[PDB]
Amino acid sequence: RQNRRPELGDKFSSRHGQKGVCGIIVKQEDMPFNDQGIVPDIIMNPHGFPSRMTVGKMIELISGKAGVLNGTLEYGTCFGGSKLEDMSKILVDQGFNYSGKDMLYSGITGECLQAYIFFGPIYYQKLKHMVLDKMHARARGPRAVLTRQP
Amino acid sequence: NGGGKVKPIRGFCQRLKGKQGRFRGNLSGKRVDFSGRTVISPDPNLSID
Amino acid sequence: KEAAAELELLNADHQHILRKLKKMNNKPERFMVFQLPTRLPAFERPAVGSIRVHKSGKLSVKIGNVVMDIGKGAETTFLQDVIALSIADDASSAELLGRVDGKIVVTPQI
Amino acid sequence: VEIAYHKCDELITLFNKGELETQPGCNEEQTLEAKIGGLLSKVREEVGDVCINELDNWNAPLIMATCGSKGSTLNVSQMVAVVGQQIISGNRVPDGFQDRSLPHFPKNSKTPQSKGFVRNSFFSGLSPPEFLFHAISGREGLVDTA
Amino acid sequence: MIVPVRCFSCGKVVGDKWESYLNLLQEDELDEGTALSRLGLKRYCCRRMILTHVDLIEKFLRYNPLE
Amino acid sequence: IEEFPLKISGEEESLHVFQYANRPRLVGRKPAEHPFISAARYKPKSHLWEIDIPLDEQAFYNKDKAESEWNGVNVQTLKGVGVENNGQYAAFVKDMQVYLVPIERVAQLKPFFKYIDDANVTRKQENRLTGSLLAHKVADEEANIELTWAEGTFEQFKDTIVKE
Amino acid sequence: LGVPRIKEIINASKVISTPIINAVLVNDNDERAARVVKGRVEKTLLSDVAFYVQDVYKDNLSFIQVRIDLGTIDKLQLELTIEDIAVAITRASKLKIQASDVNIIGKDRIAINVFPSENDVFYRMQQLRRALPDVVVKGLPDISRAVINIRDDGKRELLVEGYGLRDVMCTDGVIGSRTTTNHVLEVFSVLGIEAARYSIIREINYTMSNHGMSVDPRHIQLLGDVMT
Amino acid sequence: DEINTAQDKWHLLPAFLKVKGLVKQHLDSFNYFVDTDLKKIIKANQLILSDVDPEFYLKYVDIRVGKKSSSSTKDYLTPPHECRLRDMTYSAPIYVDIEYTRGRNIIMHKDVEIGRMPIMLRSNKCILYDADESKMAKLNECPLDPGGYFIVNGTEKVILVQEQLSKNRIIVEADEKKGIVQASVTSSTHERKSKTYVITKNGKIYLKHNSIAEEIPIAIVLKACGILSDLEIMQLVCGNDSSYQDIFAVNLEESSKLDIYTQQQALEYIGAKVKTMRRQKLTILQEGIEAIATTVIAHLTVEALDFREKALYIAMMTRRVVMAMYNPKMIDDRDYVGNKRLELAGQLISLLFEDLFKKFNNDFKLSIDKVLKKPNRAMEYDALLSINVHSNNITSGLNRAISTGNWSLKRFKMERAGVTHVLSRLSYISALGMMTRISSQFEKSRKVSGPRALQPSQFGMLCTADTPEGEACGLVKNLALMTHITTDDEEEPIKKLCYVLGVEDITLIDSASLHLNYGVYLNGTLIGSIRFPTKFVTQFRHLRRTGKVSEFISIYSNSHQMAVHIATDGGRICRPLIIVSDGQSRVKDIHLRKLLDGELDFDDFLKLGLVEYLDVNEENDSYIALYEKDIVPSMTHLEIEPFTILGAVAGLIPYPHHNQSPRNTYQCAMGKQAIGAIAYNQFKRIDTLLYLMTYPQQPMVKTKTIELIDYDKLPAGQNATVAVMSYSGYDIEDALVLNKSSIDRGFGRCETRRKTTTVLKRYAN
Amino acid sequence: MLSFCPSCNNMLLITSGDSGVYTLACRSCPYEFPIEGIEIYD
Ligand SMILES: [Zn+2]
Ligand SMILES: [Zn+2]
Repeated sequence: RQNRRPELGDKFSSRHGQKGVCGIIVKQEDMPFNDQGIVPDIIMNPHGFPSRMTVGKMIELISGKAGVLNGTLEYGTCFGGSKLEDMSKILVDQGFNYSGKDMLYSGITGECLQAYIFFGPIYYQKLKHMVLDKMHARARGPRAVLTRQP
Repeated sequence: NGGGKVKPIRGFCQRLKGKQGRFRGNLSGKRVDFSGRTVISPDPNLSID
Repeated sequence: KEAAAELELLNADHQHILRKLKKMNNKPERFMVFQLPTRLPAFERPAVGSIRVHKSGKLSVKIGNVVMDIGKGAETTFLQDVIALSIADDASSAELLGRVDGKIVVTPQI
Repeated sequence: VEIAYHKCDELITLFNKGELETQPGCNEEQTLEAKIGGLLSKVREEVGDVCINELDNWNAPLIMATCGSKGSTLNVSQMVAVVGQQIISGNRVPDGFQDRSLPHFPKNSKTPQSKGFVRNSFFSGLSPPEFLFHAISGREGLVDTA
Repeated sequence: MIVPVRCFSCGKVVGDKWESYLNLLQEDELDEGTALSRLGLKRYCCRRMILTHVDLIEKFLRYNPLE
Repeated sequence: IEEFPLKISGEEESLHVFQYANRPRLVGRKPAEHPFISAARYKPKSHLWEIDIPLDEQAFYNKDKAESEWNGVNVQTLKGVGVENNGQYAAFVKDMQVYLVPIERVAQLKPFFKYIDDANVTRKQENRLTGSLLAHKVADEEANIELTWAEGTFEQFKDTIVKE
Repeated sequence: LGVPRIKEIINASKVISTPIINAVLVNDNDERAARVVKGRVEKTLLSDVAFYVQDVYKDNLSFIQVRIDLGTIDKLQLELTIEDIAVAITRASKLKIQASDVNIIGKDRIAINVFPSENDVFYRMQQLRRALPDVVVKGLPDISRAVINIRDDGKRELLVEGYGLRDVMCTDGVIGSRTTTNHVLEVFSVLGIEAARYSIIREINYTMSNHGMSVDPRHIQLLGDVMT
Repeated sequence: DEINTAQDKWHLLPAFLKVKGLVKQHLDSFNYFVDTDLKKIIKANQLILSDVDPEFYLKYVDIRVGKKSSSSTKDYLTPPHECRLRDMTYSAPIYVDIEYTRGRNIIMHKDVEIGRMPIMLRSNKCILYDADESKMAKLNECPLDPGGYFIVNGTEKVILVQEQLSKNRIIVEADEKKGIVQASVTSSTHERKSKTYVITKNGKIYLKHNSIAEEIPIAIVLKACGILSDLEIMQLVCGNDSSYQDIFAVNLEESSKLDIYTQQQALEYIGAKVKTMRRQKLTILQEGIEAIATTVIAHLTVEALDFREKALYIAMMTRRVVMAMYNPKMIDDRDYVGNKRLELAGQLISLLFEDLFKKFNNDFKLSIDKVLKKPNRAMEYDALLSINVHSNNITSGLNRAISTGNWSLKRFKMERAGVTHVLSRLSYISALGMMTRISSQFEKSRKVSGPRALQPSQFGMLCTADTPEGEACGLVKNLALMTHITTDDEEEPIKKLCYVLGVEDITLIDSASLHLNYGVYLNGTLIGSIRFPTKFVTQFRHLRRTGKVSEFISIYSNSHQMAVHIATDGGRICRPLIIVSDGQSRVKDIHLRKLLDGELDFDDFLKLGLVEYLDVNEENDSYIALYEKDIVPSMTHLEIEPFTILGAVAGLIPYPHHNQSPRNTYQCAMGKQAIGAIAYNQFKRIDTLLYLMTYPQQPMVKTKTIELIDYDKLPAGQNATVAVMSYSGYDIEDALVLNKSSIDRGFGRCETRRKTTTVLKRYAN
Repeated sequence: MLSFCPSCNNMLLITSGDSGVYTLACRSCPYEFPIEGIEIYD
């Protein structure tokens, strides 16, 4: 056995069809925080949503932040699920924007981020294709008897 | 013999011939040395080239 | 629309079988042939039923346990001209009888 | 969308019990086929026009797709405004069944939403009949590549 | 497995309150959201792990050596 | 809501019934134009009844064909296999009542030619057996009977009368 | 227009799907001479000309007797009266039938008497009744169909499916100095070489500007070159 | 608390799945096998007898697995999980009972092992079967592993549900050139055999059957088929008027130019062109030379004794090709599921069995000859323990098949491979992911795009959300959540019943049919063409939904093509849903309180006449609505829930109706690669390469599909609090950016487990 | 001409006739034909 720390270069998914690999691993201090003090854990590139045109996830985020406040697993399902328009009501009284967006402070500078940002809980499952398996190198190795080429 | 009906008795003309065989996939397609294979990841800070 | 015309052809039959039926009231040699479900579903074999066309051209046909068993129309024979025969005591057979005119089935309703 | 339902509805309802003007499509019944395909395309694009134009300033399916890089105005039109005419093999979805597409439709329905059409945005959700359709077009593309 | 000993963002220690959480739910039947709140987690990423995190370790202790 | 009576029949030497491909209903006033002469046969198990009707010389007959090889001035050759299946019943309407009768074996009737058997007469000279062939060869072996033919109404009224 | 078209142009085989012939018309009309030449070459009209077919026997008489609608020749303008199509029958008959007398009494009649493994009168009779309402009457036998088209707004001129490019080039009432097509190989058999090449890099560049990108003419001219 | 008629139907799907399980396909077919088809196979061959010593016989009587008549379940067997560590093969022994001929006054019997059968986890005969959470402990094994996978040689494998083209059915294909091949390939028991038919040339059309030499004019055969009237052929296969008149008669010509009269010689044209009987048996060169073939050529579908059935069957087939020659379209593609019948492990392992058992008998004969060749004393000798020494070919041979995937069937001379797999455990989802996977096979070459795309008929009876890229030589699909693969039912009763309703036997029929009504096809075989088709239908369907012949035996009318079909075939896809009588459903909303109480459950609505199983054919004839909210009293049925359409894998995705489908396809191609908690027995089992995660968590938003696969008790993933922003500049396409001091706090940590087996073995020295 | 055999019920065909005239028989079962044939089809 060995316990792999999720090293740079490890495929993650959004369970929603986003299939990606981590980039720089930033420290803690960096990346936004806002008012509670929380630090977004995974931080994700926006561009993927429009060209892949998948808004399901981008609702799942709302449903998530709404869930963890009421303290209830909140449902969703094909042709059905929790009706979005009430999700707002659950947040707006508890202080978070009627849509998922919220302010954040860039960790680097420390001044307000000039545009709103949108975040909540999302379920990111980690995949096979751990890199420490898949990296490969050779100097001069064995050759097959027949062709005597690597 | 055997006689459990073993089809690919052909040993020769084909090893020289087709698909990924000798002549193409092996001699013109030679598998190489001093190499490496890895997953990628962006690096803006690094220059081009 | 399908059923309307379909179910109408029922009463169209009650007319059809009705006329040529009562035209058999005489005693020539003319035979109409039926089909009945097997197992003889009436009541028992103690040792039968009868027919009616109820008002507005129905069919009430009963056998046993006053079972309501009704079927009408038929498959259309036409080109086949059908003749009823008899086996007379093995050899010296073949007494021909009544030919055929009418044909109708019967089915337990549901 | 409703402006098209009665327009093409008028075309199909007068084709069955009467005749019409058949464009140079050689035989007929493809007349209303090219009609419905053109009309629904122009409607779908037109709703995207008021989707991109009257959309607010400073929002990402605009600043990105309207201008720079990922996606395009048709793409964001499929998100907010409407999706339309899942089109496989060049036209609407052919009959797998008899005189119908799916079990959920009556017989001899030439209306849209009966073949590979959707009136709902990805945002408003989908109905099963249009979902199964939208599970086709993108797939015929996938095999068409593979 | 076991409730983590801090969340994955804040760093407030959640290791403790999982016991007091579940106890506070079973005895003194009380709804989730209200429960965790007076249990002292206002920030939600601190909170998820209490709320989330099925506890497997029980279902893994059926299989122990002695039985 | 009235009643029209019906009652069963007995065995009464069975029954049977032909239908044949030859002669449909006439288009004219009386569509019937009944067959003739009978002169038939039977054999057990497989029945295969030879059925016979003579031919007219005025019919555009061509005695030459009959005088060519096979002699056709003889009767017309009809036969076919047959089957019984239950529930199939004849009936007749006697006055206000009606009498059903069982049928049993029903045969189609197919015209064919012993004439090509004559085509064989000049053609021939100068374990296992499980299936329909097991039935064909047996059908050939045991094939043999001369059946008379009769017509009339005797018990078909009265047997039905006495058995109600 | 797909990439498999490049497959066939590069591959340069004998037979090809949708082998269009582009042929510019003499002048610009949608009427008459417009349609006329289309009537001068389109497949065979015989069944469309066939009206109904007729067979009768009088004693020994064996008749294949049919009639025709002249008003159709008035619809689509063609050059025939009867004896044109009359001799045309025995012309094309070489596929099956044999040459003999044929006649009209008036207004579109044919007369075919046939005669002598017996019942030959009946057997040939059948095949005659069968394939006759097919065979070529007027047209160019390798051409399936033709369409008159509209160019821009002003010009309107036909394109024709078929392999000929020689006959239809020759065919009266179409200026031949400009006629254009696909399937390079058959260009190579009429104009040939330098023409075939200069076509292949026109058509490659054509089809591959529809699917997008741009390859420049530089490379294409080279492809069509080493192919030629 | 009145339950809302809108969603209350939700409570169905669990109760459906609760008793009758999620993965029941592989179970039932198995449990049907061991409990039944063994008692068939031996009932086929119960007597082996040599040629020698005219007094001998060996008479099988009963077959049993694990039950020697001591207790109900076998008194002792080896526990499966522990059997997985030793590289053993989970097995229950076979038991057979025999009759001998040995010496004067014997004819004795016993209870004997012929060998061992690798039964299937959580079958009937398994130790795990019906054991709750306690035996689970003591047997050291997972509660939530759905089972239905075998285990052999210590590895862990599955028979994969194998799709197969419809067998014993009509099909009509057209093409450029060609001339519209028709085909009917029929098989049962002996001799799986194809029969093609087509035009050769120009209205002149012929039977190609490789048993015959080359071809026959169909007019000849149909004559020899025992309809001799000739020109009534035209009236039969053609029609009355339409166009069809001419097109067929052209064919009918060339029969006249040759020969006629099946009474002797018209048959003789056939046997004249048949190949030889291979020496002996040729004795049947006759006019009955080919009378064998005319009932058994290909078709074992009819055969029998007189000809009229097969005759008119081949006729009605010949109709559909000339219908195609009239116009293209109006024909049958092979795409929509109703023309394809998948098949489970049940019939597979038998077919393999009766072969291995058959070779067991053929050779056990030849071993009982050696003893009885050379007389010694009066040769008696038990002639019974020799089954032990001459066995395994039944067992070890069977293990070879089930593990490797080479099935060599000598009896069909038909070989298939790649038919099983290592069940891949990377996740609890993959556990039932390999399970319930449809492997299509054959597919000729790849170049046809036809047997590829996703046909709209597939709605709800197969997962729409995955068709991954492991295609290659085949195709892979998945079932829906609610499917019940119909088994074999029966025939003769439904036949005589059909008559009871008043259909008329073909023998009585006019010999003018096509005009009158439609015709009633059992399994694609003509019977009655009854009067009043629709009333017949509603009557029959009314019977099925309550009284008799339930589940399958579907029925559907047809219009364009004139037919009504009663299909009894097994190995076929069916699905649940509710009948709406008049406007509303049959539920009546008080029935569900009467349900969730637990005194009612499922498979009770059939006997109450609420829900039944349709079929792709039937439902195509039927009319369905989505929501109870929208009904019109033109309707028949309403789906119980719309989200049954997404597969067990697909049900994961939250809010799938907001995506574009290729994303869900890639997702059903991913989630089975999500590392996870596997099963509760995780740490105790020892596997080849097994990942697993340190701190799994319930996905924050579930789906009513997840909770019913127990996916939240084995969650695979972390639940990560995640901005959406451009940061760094290390981001770009799909590339995430993680968080130190978070990843270090126990986010997304993995383990990995490998096994190294080293077998120690003694050498002949 | 493709017509029906009365009686014999097989087929019809035009045949080569004696003294010409072709008559019209039913091959392989006795029949003959009046000629003077009125034959009309479209
Ligand atoms: Zn926190
Ligand atoms: Zn005749």
